[PDB]
Amino acid sequence: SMKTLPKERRFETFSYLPPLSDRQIAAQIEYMIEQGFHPLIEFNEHSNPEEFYWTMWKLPLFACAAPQQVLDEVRECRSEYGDCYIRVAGFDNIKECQTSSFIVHRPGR
Amino acid sequence: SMKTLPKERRFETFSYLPPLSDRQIAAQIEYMIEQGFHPLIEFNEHSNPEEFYWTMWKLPLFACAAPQQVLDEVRECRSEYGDCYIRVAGFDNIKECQTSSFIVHRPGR
Amino acid sequence: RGVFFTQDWASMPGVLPVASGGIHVWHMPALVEIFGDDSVLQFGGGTLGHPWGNAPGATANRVALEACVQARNEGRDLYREGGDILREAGKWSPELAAALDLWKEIKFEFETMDKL
Amino acid sequence: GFKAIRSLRLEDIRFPVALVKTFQGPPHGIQVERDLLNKYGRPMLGCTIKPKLGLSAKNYGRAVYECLRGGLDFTKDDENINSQPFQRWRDRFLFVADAIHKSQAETGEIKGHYLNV
Amino acid sequence: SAAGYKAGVKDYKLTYYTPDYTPKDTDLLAAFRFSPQPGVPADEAGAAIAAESSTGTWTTVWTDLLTDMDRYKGKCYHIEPVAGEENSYFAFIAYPLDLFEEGSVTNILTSIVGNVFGFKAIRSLRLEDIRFPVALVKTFQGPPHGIQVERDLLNKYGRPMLGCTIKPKLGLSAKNYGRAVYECLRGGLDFTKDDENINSQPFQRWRDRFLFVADAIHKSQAETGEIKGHYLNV
Amino acid sequence: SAAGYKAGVKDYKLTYYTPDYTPKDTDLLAAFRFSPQPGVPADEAGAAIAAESSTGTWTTVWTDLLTDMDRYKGKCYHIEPVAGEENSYFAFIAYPLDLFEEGSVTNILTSIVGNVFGFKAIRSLRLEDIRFPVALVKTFQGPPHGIQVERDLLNKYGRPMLGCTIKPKLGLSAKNYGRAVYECLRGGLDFTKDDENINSQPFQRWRDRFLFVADAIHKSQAETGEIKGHYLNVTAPTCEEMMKRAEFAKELGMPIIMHDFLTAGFTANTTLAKWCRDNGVLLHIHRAMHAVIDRQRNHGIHFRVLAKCLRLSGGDHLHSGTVVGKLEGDKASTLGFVDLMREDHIEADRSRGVFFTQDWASMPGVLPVASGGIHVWHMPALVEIFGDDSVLQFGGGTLGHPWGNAPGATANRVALEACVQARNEGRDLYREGGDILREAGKWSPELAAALDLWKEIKFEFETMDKL
Amino acid sequence: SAAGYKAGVKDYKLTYYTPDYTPKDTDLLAAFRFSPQPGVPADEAGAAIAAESSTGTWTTVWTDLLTDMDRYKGKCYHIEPVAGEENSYFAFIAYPLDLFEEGSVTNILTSIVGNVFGFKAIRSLRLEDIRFPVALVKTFQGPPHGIQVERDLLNKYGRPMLGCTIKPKLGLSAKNYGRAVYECLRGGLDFTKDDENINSQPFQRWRDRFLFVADAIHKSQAETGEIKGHYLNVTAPTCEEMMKRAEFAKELGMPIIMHDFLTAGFTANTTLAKWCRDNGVLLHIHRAMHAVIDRQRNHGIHFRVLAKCLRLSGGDHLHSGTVVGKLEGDKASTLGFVDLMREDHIEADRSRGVFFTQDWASMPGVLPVASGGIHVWHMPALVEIFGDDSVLQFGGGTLGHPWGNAPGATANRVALEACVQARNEGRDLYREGGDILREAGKWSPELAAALDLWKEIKFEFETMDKL
Ligand SMILES: O=C(O)[C@@](O)(COP(=O)(O)O)[C@H](O)[C@H](O)COP(=O)(O)O
Ligand SMILES: O=C(O)[C@@](O)(COP(=O)(O)O)[C@H](O)[C@H](O)COP(=O)(O)O
Ligand SMILES: O=C(O)[C@@](O)(COP(=O)(O)O)[C@H](O)[C@H](O)COP(=O)(O)O
Ligand SMILES: [Mg+2]
Ligand SMILES: [Mg+2]
Ligand SMILES: [Mg+2]
Ligand SMILES: [Mg+2]
Repeated sequence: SMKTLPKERRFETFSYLPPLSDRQIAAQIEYMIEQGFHPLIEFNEHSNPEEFYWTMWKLPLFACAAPQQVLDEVRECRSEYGDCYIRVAGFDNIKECQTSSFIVHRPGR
Repeated sequence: SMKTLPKERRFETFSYLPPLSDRQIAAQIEYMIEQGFHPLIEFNEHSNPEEFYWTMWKLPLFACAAPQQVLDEVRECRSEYGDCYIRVAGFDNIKECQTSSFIVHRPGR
Repeated sequence: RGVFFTQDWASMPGVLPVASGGIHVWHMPALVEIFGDDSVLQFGGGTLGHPWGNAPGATANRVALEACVQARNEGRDLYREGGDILREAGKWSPELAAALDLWKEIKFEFETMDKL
Repeated sequence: GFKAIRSLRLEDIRFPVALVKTFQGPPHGIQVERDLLNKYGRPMLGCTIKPKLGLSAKNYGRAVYECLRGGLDFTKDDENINSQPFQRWRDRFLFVADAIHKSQAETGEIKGHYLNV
Repeated sequence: SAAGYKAGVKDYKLTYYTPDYTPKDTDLLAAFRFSPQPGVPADEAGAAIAAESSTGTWTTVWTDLLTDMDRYKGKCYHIEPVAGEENSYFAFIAYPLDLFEEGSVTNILTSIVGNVFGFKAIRSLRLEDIRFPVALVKTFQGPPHGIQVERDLLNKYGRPMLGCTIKPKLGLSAKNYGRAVYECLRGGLDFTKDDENINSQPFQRWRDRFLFVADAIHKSQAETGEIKGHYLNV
Repeated sequence: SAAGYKAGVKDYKLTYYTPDYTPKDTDLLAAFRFSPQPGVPADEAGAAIAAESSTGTWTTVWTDLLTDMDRYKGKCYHIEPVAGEENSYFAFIAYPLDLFEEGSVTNILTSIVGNVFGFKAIRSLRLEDIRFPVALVKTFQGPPHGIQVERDLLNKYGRPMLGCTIKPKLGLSAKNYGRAVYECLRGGLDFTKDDENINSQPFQRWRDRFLFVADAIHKSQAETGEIKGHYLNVTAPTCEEMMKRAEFAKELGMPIIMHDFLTAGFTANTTLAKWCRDNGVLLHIHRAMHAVIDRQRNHGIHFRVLAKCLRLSGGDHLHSGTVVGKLEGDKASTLGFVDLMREDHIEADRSRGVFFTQDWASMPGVLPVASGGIHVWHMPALVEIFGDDSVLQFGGGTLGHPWGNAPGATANRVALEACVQARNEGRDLYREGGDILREAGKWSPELAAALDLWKEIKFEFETMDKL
Repeated sequence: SAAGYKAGVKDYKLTYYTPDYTPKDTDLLAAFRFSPQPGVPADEAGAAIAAESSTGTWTTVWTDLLTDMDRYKGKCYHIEPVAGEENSYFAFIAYPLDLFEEGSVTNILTSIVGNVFGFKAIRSLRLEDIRFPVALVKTFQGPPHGIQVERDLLNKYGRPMLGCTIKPKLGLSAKNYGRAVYECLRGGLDFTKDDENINSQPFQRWRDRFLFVADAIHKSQAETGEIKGHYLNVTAPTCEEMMKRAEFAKELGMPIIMHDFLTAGFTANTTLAKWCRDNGVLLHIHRAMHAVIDRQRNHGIHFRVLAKCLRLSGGDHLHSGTVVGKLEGDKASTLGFVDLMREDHIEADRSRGVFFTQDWASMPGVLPVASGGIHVWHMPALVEIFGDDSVLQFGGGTLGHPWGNAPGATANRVALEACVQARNEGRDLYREGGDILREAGKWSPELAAALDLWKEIKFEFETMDKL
């Protein structure tokens, strides 16, 4: 039968799923908090896989207890940087590695 | 007497002949079938000679008996990828080499 | 679990476990359950044996994986709900649906020689 | 192989920390690898190219490109793909590198292929 | 032709069990002794061994049709029950010359014994013999010297040569090692040797042993008028 | 046992003529055509050839008895008179595998053709064929890439490739060389090449040519959108110079170089073929000097032996002759050794000069290159004879076009594609070739100009190298 | 000026036949013997040879006009019929100095003999002689040492040197090889040698032979008080292997190695000759394969050209033939090219086959080596023909002695010294040779045994390679 797979740029974890509802985003942030990871919001004007560094939004939310606190910063970041990709990351400081990472905003087309 | 030869990009085999009529295309596909080669349709947004790989349209027509079957897929590929170059190739699996290869569609200007 | 001695590694880096061999999409929730995030899951025949070829075969596996990771993170039980999570994703991914259909019946269940 | 023993199986070794420290260990290890590849938040996905043996270098890279463009992080040589009459190693390395570049450019994700040395 | 791609799992024996195959002189042949799991027929088990040590995997892949599988596939061409033993068989499998890297024992073993010993459907597997085709044998150097060149180099003819491993296995200093060596060699042995696990260790570093052992060889050879050697473990 | 040493001269045929010997599959077989001196019997002459190309000399030596002569000696196992010719015979001789250094064409030739051609007792000697055993073939690398890998590297499928030797042979500066190259390549040729005797000379030093030619390749490839190449000649006085030149070609990212394997030699060639494999550079082989050796059928070595030796030593292309051009090539013979250099298994066929069945154990084939005195009117015959897996080269047939190089190139490229299209459509190239060319000439002015220029030009002479 | 481009085929003789040309002293001159096809005039055939070995091709190309063709073209300046022979001519062709890469025999041959031998319009072609201009000769190293430096290194003065090829050709182990060598050298021979096809093989790997042979040389030199040598064959599949083998010989302190210059090739040979100079190792050159090329007088290259090329590429010894032994050698011809390889200035002399006067500008001479099917009865003739500056080699003529190697060696050494003494005393070697040998046989039992054994053995056949 068979379709030829289309070409579409992707953005790593969760980018092959339907776009996450804001409730699906909150669920992922809940998982972070429960797991003890520290939320970090970063933004970049480009999504080039070869690059290591995005720009940090403020500082990591080191004692984030509320998903809402994270979501509020994501909103703040967007109003300031709507022309940028914005990604939410969780950081494990014991293993010292990034544990979660997904794009929550893509720029205007 | 003599004319200065113009500069025009070419596209390998048959690209120095007048553009092939759909009957000339079918004749080449008949040659493939008769020769036992397997037809393969590929497309690319660019025609850069240094690149090895184009994108495969579906899978090779491994037991293609009809030229029409090939031509139908070429039509299908065009409706989906009219902005791409489209090339028909024949594959010899015993020598494991591509035996035929010619552009059947060039993108809108 | 067969660990006779306590082993310390004095901060020598870990090695990524790679799960490979005779696995397909239906195995995904079990694999994610067993190995967790720090693993590589490999599908040779389970990609190139997709009815539509390699790229759709790859998308089938990538979608199945991300669906399982999302579900796990949401608190869904991968063991009890794995089939459902896969069916769900199959609803909107034709290439995953094609793979689920193809390998629905395929299991490898034999007596383990290397018992503890 | 001692005559006086019917069968022998080594089950475990405790390596002392003082000996463990005389080794390099993994060139990179898990966390450095995720950082190099920008791969976080889930298992990575790979794929061995098939048939095990028999494909030319160009057909090998073809299969690789199509796999990687579809969403897999890695493809790999089969363990017994080294350098053989049907496919010499340096040709495979060449064609596979091309496949990695094309698929990475299309997907915007880091791609790799374990080239068997 | 390329016979149509039908995706899905087939029995290995449909492709890889070839009881009518007659091995070529360029084929690498392998004899395996195996016991299949209950419910797995011997010919399917033999075919699975042939498949997964050559070209095959667990499900049908379209890429087969890009090449000539008949030319490349391993071929289980004979199975026979082991006389007097329940559920034990010999499978004889032929592998084309093309499958192997020239001059590489590493590659040969990677195919023949790489993955098949851990197959769930097989209880136990033992490789008994391999016929190396002459065309493959010629891609190898083989012994650096071999028997006749060695006798000629050492002037040792007419009887077995005599050696001796120094003991204790581990624990002796370099100087005490050479001492034991000198005394052994002066007494009539042709060779002494490092124990297999004597490499380089805190009690005896390798370069010191090499130094002291060379001295022992010279002294004993000078005294006896016969060529002496000591296998220095590298 | 060691059967007693009796000093003195014996007949060779007592030891070396073995008409009851059946060759092993590991034996190297050779077919010689010889005429004995008056008074020398054919079997003694055949035995002398076997003796002095393997283990023997003119008198009995005691040292034979230290080893196993039966295991090592060459064995003349068959002699047959050449039908219709007085005092001419074929001797077939078997040589044990043990006699030869692995991977060395130099050593093989040193035994088979080292001393026996000058033997007083023989008037003339010509080596016709060698069967290389598969066990020996596997000790060689062979082509760095070979036909299918080359097509894949160059993205060239579906027809013969086209080349062109720059002219004049010698005399052009480096800049004028690159100029001629650019204009040829931009016009539709896949390759240009150094003349075989273009190495490094006062009028044009090699490193300058490499520099200017690389520029020409980049410009023409950019304009045409097709992969271009130029066989840069690395043939040099010494191994060191050869390698220095090969190295710079790689540094420039050049896809292909050339080497004169006979005038440089097999030892240098085998070095170069290994380097090409390790460095991914294609190797075009020029057969300069071969006709000194292979032209006359009474004495020398037939080209088909040299072709086999080159496939073993290593080369991606090898000139095969044209049959129809300015240099000699027997058609039946040519079809024979084209099969020997391309295919994996070639059955014995004396009508095409193939004395022995030859297997290659999956050693890659070599592209035949048809070059020398050919022009557009030859195209249908060339495509007919050689098929798609060949390179057809037009030096004078491009640069001698009335309008210059680029139109000359287009004339050849159009003529080729017209013939390939026609063939694929089922048209008979032999019967319809002229018409196919006239047709294409109707819409290609530059092809029409070429057809006009060379309409009368044929090369039809008696072939010396008859089967 | 650039005289207008007119495309199309012209006769070669319009450009390349220049009967009024007087060669410059910097010109490379070549003498070809040719037979044109019926209907091809001699001057057109001669012009075609000049054209296609220098600057020309089959049709007119515009690129000629970018350069100065008069400066670069080969010039057939003289043609003469071969007296007494139908349809056979000599063409003399001058090539400008500019056409050739300095220090490259490979390049010179690529032009002169690259393509022209296969030309359809020519039935047969044979290169007879080349005059190498002094300005070109000076771009070559030549012999690593040459005759006088070699005698000085080896302390060998006052007579021919004596050698011996070990037999059987192939089949002996390394240890048995050194055994045969020791026994030969201890008996009075200066040298032994590997057979040309002894390289590295299953029955005897090269490094083992080098080891055991070095031991044999030391033992025999210690016993005799004379410098001994053995030509260790470094002929190899690749340049790298060749050098690896040369290197170990140097490491062992071996004074001399050998190389098959034709089967290995000039590029590898020139590399080896330079290395030998830098490392003080003497280089013996074996001419394996030469008779494939040089035997027949209607087609090929005469040996005297190959000898000249070898002196340029580099070699301290070169086999010259025996005239009287088992392999062919015309006496008049041989005396000619022995002069060409030894002397500094050789006058043209057609009666000895020397077409051109050759100067060598003090490039060292090469020792001629007479080898093949010779024994003690040949000694007075060999000393007569070659004189003191030669190496005479007896393989079967030493190892085939009834009592073995050491007495075989003494037989040859006594026979030689008896002949040199007699010659120096004024005795005529031709008329009195048998007597001189009988005399010495009276007090040398081992010479007497040899004289008896080979009394009847002669090699007398018709010479194919007549002048
Ligand atoms: O050759 C094979 O069978 C595989 O390529 C899997 O192919 P499929 O993905 O087509 O099954 C893997 O290497 C095995 O997984 C090795 O076993 P393990 O990982 O247990 O060492
Ligand atoms: O020097 C030459 O004559 C050529 O450049 C041809 O030039 P044209 O294309 O101008 O004739 C070729 O090298 C010959 O074809 C060699 O012969 P072969 O291929 O038989 O070895
Ligand atoms: O293989 C041989 O026949 C020889 O060893 C001679 O052995 P004998 O001394 O036993 O005859 C010599 O190499 C030839 O003389 C070569 O010929 P040339 O010197 O004419 O190149
Ligand atoms: Mg595997
Ligand atoms: Mg031990
Ligand atoms: Mg040429
Ligand atoms: Mg010899």
